[PDB]
Amino acid sequence: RPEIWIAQELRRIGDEFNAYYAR
Amino acid sequence: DDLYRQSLEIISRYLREQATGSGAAGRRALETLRRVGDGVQRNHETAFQGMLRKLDIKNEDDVKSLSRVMIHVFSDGVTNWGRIVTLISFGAFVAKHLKTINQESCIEPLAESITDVLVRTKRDWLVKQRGWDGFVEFFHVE
Ligand SMILES: [Cl-]
Ligand SMILES: [Zn+2]
Ligand SMILES: [Zn+2]
Ligand SMILES: [Zn+2]
Ligand SMILES: [Zn+2]
Ligand SMILES: [Zn+2]
Ligand SMILES: [Zn+2]
Ligand SMILES: [Zn+2]
Repeated sequence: RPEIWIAQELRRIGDEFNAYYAR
Repeated sequence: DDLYRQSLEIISRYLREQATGSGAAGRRALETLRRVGDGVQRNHETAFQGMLRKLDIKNEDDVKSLSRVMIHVFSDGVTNWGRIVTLISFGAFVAKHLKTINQESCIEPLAESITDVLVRTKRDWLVKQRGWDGFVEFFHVE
């Protein structure tokens, strides 16, 4: 669970940041 | 392994700069990484703090959990530079923490772990876009 929680948050932020720059 | 060596140089340098405070393609990549690596932490400080606490890294060599995390992040089959820079930025955040607890801590095992995941698991994805050129252009500002 901890590793999954961390991965979920990293993925959310990564995709957010990607979309920000992709725009 | 030029791509591995180049990647490790960029990531190691960024992590070291972050943790301590202190060719041209690699230089432009590192300049970009400073800018956007720092950028992605902004607003996400609380998130990074919370992740670090759950990660519970024991020492400079304790990289296995982080590697599992990074592989899991990619396990939906999506790869992009926002994800990659977030992982490196979080790596730097963790490296800064390791130095804060023990100033004799080396960032190298962490940088190697991050580079391993990126270069080994996304080798062809990186090569097809001339490696760090994809990163530099994705985050290129005019
Ligand atoms: Cl793997
Ligand atoms: Zn999952
Ligand atoms: Zn998941
Ligand atoms: Zn969250
Ligand atoms: Zn060191
Ligand atoms: Zn060392
Ligand atoms: Zn080494
Ligand atoms: Zn270019």
